[PDB]
Amino acid sequence: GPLGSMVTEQEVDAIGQTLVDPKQPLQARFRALFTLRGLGGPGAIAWISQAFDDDSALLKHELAYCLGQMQDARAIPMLVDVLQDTRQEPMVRHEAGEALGAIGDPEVLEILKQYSSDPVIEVAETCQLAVRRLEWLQQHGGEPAAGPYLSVDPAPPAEERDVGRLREALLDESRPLFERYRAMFALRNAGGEEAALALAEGLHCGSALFRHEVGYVLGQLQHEAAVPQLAAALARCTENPMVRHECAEALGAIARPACLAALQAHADDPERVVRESCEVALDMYEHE
Ligand SMILES: [Fe+3]
Ligand SMILES: [Fe+3]
Ligand SMILES: [O-]
Repeated sequence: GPLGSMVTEQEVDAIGQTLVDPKQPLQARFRALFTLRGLGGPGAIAWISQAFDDDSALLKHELAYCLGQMQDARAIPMLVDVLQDTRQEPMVRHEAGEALGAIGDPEVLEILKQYSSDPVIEVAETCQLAVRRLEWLQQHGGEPAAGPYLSVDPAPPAEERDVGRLREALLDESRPLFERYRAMFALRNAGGEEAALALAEGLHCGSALFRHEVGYVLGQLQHEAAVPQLAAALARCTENPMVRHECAEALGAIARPACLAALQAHADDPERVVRESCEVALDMYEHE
């Protein structure tokens, strides 16, 4: 019928009002956000965009992640404003850069090349990878064939199928970051213990951005073999908060007993992004 489309706009607005309200608990705001991500459309994009001046760097970066995954060019202007705003935390600017790559519209290429030399290393590296992803999409005629995960990833998976050979490529500090990412995604897609353990060695590698991506794909894979390395990374008080957050969230996704102790122990960390990631990860441990 003709009313479903009116009712849906009513529901987007109700949900958006929850997301933008700083008095709602984080978990309720995340539930709103991920619902808007799925619903899509211009109303949803506008509500998501409104929350970019929240105090939570965790929430703000998830806004950007969602805009990227939605692959709707209507988001580009806001994502550009976030990437260029030097008062935004590195992880929020990184997530906006990445999201510009995820949308796959090559109108953003000049801005991404510009921010490829940003003085914030996480931002620079993100944009370098985003440019490589856009150049790959141009060369291959569009997105890679659908893989086992529904996410829009920052690189397409490597062709190499041998887990050992993939591990070597992952851990080789002399290879360009995009090629290492391709190996990372091919390991995730291979799945299983050997791949989980190869990935987990990436938590002891050089770039912060790289180590957070390893955390993310270990949370996607949900293999318990990664737990001790994830927990160890989370426990590093000198580690980049972006990496600690991603490892907390991965622990929440895996949801085994050894994950609980780690997440509980850092629920009161001094780093807000770490506390908040544990808060959401502990809820996930709940529902699993
Ligand atoms: Fe990120
Ligand atoms: Fe993140
Ligand atoms: O992130």
